[PDB]
Amino acid sequence: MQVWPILNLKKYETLSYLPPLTTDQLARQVDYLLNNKWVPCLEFETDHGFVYREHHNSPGYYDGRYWTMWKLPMFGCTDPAQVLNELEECKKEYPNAFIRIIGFDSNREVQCISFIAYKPAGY
Amino acid sequence: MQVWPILNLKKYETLSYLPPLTTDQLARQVDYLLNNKWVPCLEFETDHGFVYREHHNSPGYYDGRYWTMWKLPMFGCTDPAQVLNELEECKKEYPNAFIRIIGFDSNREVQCISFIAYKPAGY
Amino acid sequence: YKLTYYTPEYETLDTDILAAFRVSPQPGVPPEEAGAAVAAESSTGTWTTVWTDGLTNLDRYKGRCYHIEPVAGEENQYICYVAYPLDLFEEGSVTNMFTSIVGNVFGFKALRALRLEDLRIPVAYVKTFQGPPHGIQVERDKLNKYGRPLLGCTIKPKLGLSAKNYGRAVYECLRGGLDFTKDDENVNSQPFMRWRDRFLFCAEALYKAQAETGEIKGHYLNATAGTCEDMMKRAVFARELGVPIVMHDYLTGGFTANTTLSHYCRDNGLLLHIHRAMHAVIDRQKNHGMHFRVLAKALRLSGGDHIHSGTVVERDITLGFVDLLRDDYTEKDRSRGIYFTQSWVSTPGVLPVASGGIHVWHMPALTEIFGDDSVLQFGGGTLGHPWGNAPGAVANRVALEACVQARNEGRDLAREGNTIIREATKWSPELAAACEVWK
Amino acid sequence: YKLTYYTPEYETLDTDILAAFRVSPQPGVPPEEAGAAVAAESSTGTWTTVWTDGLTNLDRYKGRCYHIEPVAGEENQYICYVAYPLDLFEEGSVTNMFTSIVGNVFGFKALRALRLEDLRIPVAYVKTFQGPPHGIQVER
Amino acid sequence: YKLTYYTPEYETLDTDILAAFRVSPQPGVPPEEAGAAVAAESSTGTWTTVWTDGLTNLDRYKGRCYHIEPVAGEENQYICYVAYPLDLFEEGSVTNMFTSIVGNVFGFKALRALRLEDLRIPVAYVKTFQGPPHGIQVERDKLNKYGRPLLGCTIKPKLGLSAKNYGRAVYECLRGGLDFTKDDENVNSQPFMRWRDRFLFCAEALYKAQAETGEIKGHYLNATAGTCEDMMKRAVFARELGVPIVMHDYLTGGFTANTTLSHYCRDNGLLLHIHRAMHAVIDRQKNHGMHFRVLAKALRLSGGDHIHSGTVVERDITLGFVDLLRDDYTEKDRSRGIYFTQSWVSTPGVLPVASGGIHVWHMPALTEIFGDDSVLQFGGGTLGHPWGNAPGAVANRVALEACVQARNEGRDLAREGNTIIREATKWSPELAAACEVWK
Amino acid sequence: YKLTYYTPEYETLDTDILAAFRVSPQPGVPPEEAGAAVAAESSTGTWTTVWTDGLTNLDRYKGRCYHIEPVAGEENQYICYVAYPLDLFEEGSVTNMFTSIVGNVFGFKALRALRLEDLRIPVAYVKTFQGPPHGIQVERDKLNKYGRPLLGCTIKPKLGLSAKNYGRAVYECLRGGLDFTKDDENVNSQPFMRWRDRFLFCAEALYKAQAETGEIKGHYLNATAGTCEDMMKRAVFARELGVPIVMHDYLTGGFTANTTLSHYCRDNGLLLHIHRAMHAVIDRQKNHGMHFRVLAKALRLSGGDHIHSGTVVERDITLGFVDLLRDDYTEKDRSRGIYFTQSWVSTPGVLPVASGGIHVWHMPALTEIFGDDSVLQFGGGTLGHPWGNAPGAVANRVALEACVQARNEGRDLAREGNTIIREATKWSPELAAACEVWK
Ligand SMILES: [Mg+2]
Ligand SMILES: [Mg+2]
Ligand SMILES: [Mg+2]
Repeated sequence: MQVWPILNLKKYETLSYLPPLTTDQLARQVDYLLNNKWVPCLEFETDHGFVYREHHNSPGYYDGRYWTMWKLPMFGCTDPAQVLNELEECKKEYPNAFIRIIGFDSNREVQCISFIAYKPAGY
Repeated sequence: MQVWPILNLKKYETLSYLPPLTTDQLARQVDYLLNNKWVPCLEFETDHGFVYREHHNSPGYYDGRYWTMWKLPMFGCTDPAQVLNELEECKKEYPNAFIRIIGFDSNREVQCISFIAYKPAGY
Repeated sequence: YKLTYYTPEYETLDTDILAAFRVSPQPGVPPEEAGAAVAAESSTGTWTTVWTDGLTNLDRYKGRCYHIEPVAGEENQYICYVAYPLDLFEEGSVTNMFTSIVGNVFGFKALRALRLEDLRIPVAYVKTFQGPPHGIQVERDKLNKYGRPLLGCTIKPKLGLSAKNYGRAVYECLRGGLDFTKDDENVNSQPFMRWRDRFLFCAEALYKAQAETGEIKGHYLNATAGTCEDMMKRAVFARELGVPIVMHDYLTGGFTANTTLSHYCRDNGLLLHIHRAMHAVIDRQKNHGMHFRVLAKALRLSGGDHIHSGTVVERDITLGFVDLLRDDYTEKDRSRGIYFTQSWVSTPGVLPVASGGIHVWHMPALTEIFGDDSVLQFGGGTLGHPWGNAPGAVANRVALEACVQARNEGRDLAREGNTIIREATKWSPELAAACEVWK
Repeated sequence: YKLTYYTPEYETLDTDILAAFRVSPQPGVPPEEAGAAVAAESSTGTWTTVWTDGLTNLDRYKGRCYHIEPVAGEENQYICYVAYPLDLFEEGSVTNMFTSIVGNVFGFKALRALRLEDLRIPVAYVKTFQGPPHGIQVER
Repeated sequence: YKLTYYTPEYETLDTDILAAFRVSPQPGVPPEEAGAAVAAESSTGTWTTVWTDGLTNLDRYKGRCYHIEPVAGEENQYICYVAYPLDLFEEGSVTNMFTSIVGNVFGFKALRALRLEDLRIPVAYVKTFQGPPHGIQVERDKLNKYGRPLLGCTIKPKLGLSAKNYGRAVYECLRGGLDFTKDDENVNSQPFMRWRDRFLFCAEALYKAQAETGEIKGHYLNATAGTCEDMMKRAVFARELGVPIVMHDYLTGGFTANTTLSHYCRDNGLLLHIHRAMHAVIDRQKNHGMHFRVLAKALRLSGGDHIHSGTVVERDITLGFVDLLRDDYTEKDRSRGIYFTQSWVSTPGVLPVASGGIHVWHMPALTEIFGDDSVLQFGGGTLGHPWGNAPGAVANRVALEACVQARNEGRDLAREGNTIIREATKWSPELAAACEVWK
Repeated sequence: YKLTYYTPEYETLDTDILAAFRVSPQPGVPPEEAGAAVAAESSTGTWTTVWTDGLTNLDRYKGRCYHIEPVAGEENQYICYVAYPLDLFEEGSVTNMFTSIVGNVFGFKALRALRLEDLRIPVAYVKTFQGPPHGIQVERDKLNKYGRPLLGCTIKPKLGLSAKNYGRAVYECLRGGLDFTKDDENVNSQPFMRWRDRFLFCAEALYKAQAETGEIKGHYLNATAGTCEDMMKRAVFARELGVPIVMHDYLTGGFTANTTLSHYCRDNGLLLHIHRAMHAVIDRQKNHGMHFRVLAKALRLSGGDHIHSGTVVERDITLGFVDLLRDDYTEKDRSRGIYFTQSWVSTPGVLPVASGGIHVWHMPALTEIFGDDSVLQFGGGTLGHPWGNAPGAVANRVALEACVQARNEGRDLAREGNTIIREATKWSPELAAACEVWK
């Protein structure tokens, strides 16, 4: 019988309970978005990358949901290598940031994807 | 005339004003639970082990009351050595945690016991 | 009746409320008369002539059986299509919609049994309702959860635990990776656990789990009560606590109270989880009652963000009404029990909730059948894990994510589901532990 | 279930809510099991064991099929009598009374059909309701 | 009367309110007539015949003396048992229950004295009341305090200190280890200390002590006032401060006001401490009045979480009504003054509060007699310690915990109490200091 | 104590609240110590020394036994006079006045028994209360009734009649000449007669009787309830009906609720009738409790227009407290049980209500003993008349008026009462009929 840890076990939603994704698994998740005609985009956060409540407390309001856009959504992107290249670029400029890949479905007109692609120092 | 200290004098409810319990006193408290047919269970807290108010302020609401369950209540436990063995186990995995023994009276259907069994570094 | 109410030449208007009834007449009653009886009995139609009928134009208010078709493989059973003019209904009142259509006919002597199978709600009438307080896309944005089904855990036993012990179970469940915990439909306010104490302890537990994991959590706080006043007091305290979601048993509480709660949820930002307790009293038998798809459309109008919708694991019938709850437009499809094409003119969709005796091994099937937009509820599937709630929650969250990853990679969940689960047990001791207790 | 929920020796309490259900089981389901299913399914009764049950005394909250009698002239149909403890219900809430008793059972797979025929509402529960705003004599 | 009201053949109904009266008739009045007088005088019974009696069926509304038994060792005194039909009472109104039973009889000429000893409240009537806002188990869960009696300290002097000085005393008491501080029953709002200033300074003091010790603390803020409005204003400010507990003198404020406060406490999560000021005016003499157990049942119905119940250190009479306040079911037991078996059908129990001239040396006796579910209140027993309030609080908290540990280890508190205290003085300078001033 | 609390040299201040206690000490306790105990125990006085006492000046807050006198013909019983400083009390709160003085002492071990006989309420404290909503003179002006006692009739049976039948009895009583009808103290809201139905039918009946006779009529509508909210709802409906008077059981409802109702009555023009149900539980025994005159002063402060005060027919004790309820100033008079001179500084007087087993033959005695300013209540004395309520009412109204005329003419009611009644029977068939059933 093992006890689920309490310390330093913050999660980042979808796919964050699986072992970290390799470059190849990353590449396949990004191909899923492309094959569905969803637009990839990267987001990064240098401060705390989890939800909290600082500015308001009413139902449905949380701080920490929005992170900051790395450049712009990659419209007309056809190759996952383009996305992973930006991930590399973002990681170099922000080795200290949490970086996730998100996607937009301009047809349903909503963000439809969000998974952690890189976490810094022992997170 | 002696002045009751102000610094680092946090308490943990029942039995926390007595000198720390030896293994033998621990064993007798646990036998009291068994002899009453109450189910022993361990709880531990790595962060702050005292009551505070972060998320709400209305009457009767406090944060820090719930700690986290070490495994499951020990139903059908007949020997205190079983409990103290888990205490040892918990202490090894969480040498930095506050660990208390609690008990449940499934007949009154309520938690009925709660006493500090281990406190870390100079607490 | 035959003459006035059976109108096979009738062209339905886009403003008409259309109904498909499964009619089983008494022997000796031909279909056309029965269909004419169903239409008259659910609209004008009086046993004797009255002088006041000459004061109006009753043709403009009558129900019209415009079509009849035999039911295959059944003896003496037909599907009769009835059209009701828009003017018969009170704007925004599901209560009146049901009273007008279903309030009187079912007791007709000439009928041996009667079942309402579907309703085509015209867009002009759809626009008079608020619909879901939030709906699928808004809920995902608020909770910041994308690309996978949501996970819930129903707390058991339903009765017996004290408020604090109940809250302890809530914390252990949420910290393990599930998104929501839930109050059983029976849990309102009772001697051993009054509602306010429950709300309060559940609030402490969910905030503790949210702070621990970094993920937004919620607990469906049951606001179902004996009066509108009591129900509103419970929802108001939820708002006060700043929590995300409340719950209502829409059939036992009723449509008038549900609509009130739905409007309050919209105005205060609360998500609304709907439980369908008592539905089987009405929708079970094929010969008499109302099919669940009709009750599902009603809920989408009155309002709710989640709606319990069974478990599949008649697949097709279920998938049919899942589309009716989620999509903006669903075309007529008899193979799926969809009798009418239905448009929603942008009314938000409702998240279907699968529940009932499910565990890790159903995960690939549930994901494949429902897709991302669903909530998978696990009671014993979590609270029955050998290592406790947190590990039970982790096993479920891991199995789900393994399935989503695999699907996204192009694997066939239908054919490889068991393998995807087995593969994850090699690295998840929690899942490995669950798999041993289950398949 | 059979073991925990079919209790023919049970003496109902004056505070118990009693229900008479007309049960039509699926072929192959004996009456005692069906009655036990009806009682479990409308009260505690979980498809799998849960550790939290040991936190309370579930015997005090369970529905109990205490009696079963065949229906005359019907094939495979019985009247099962179930007793529900007073503590399961919210005072003055017909909404909760119906949810607790009728909210879940009717969909049980083992049952082919199910009809609630009557309920004995105990006087202790009757006193929690207002009842008619006026009633017969006051109206006259 | 004799004929209509003395009914020895009567079988009481489970819905009947039963009363046991200690009757001392005037010489020359036989018991059966007196019992018949007590029943008539507290129900129908008119000095002259009235035509309106024929409009109803008075047998259905009359009180019935169904049994009479001599009192042992007393001259001319009997216990008469009277049954009152359920229909005589207003649902949820202790005020009406007392008016109906005790509002008229006590002045009857034929009686020399009269004392109500006990009442059997039927479960059907018990269900019409809210009962305690929270009760024992919920209070322990809220305060997160288990396995030992709670400790309080009454602030003195009751009058004379300014609000701030009063708050200073509150902080010094709480920081030492006591769970609660308390406003004297006389402390409402007076020239030298207005209620709001007191509430505010007490709030600062209790939060300071809670932050220092890490343990939840409370102060019984007295909300007793001259009008319902004033009383509600005080409770509302307590809610605003976010504190855990308010207090009410239920006998001097009265039952109507107490019930109002009890309902408000339930709806706002406030614990409610009840002080029984003025009780001795009513319950003291054995021959006339109402025994405290009757006033204790009334409070459990109207509502309160704590109730002052004496100090023992007639043990047995007291333990008898302690069971009536705490348990769900108490069997008839004359040796303990329990005249009727009483069921509560899950109405929460009330925590008995022992108070009055107690100090450290009574600790083993109080723990043994009351057990864990009690609140031990120490005024001079803390404020009289030579080193001040904090050390006075520590001495009490240590003595209590030493007793709980010893008991749990299987030691006999009855026989070893003094030794358990002496043993703790060897390691607690604070307790050693108290012991020197007391025994 | 002896030293600090027995102060025979003390000169009371005009602002002091003075109390006269009938003290029965335990054998072995001298009077001076007992008096000192009574004063300490009802004020400061702690079993052990506390450091906080040095923070104030406790001499300014202590009760002082300033005088002790033996009780004649009693063994070991004294009257101890205690003075309490004005600063101990909350302005306008009878609830606090009673808590401070009577909340603790009665249980003192050293005392065998204790009875509060009287209180001197200082004018400075009297000015903090509203007093009667209207009082004697204003009530007579409103009702336009002068120069004779008012007449009431209590409706019986108290329980059993339906609301309409109850109203029928009300109409028959009022139309006969009585000024008021009344709800029994037990009549609040019960299964066979809910309060609102009663209020409504009583309203129809009283307006019918008023229109028939041309005289203003009223019915004491009982507003006593379980909570302040319920009590206020009943008073509000009375206001809505436009009726003149409501009723309250001030002891069972309590002082906080009574004061609230009294203030509402003042602000809405409603007369307030007070029933003293349960008083005998407290005031009956000479040795322990509170004498009725103390409860009567309390009611005059909290507020009430009528107050039940017995029936006489200890005359002198009664007449003593009648003066205390009616007059502006009453001088000390031991022969009448008046221990202190009492001033009211223009607080309106309260109309005493005589009740209980009275009939026509007591009329000359009641008029003579109470005078014009009283309300004579006749239950069976009206409803028991052989020809019915109206004739029963006429017989009472005629007997009363015959007595008033005779008195005004200078006849001695004490000596000629029976003759004045006999003389009226020669011309009143209704009175002749009553006289035959009674004397
Ligand atoms: Mg459920
Ligand atoms: Mg006190
Ligand atoms: Mg009366």
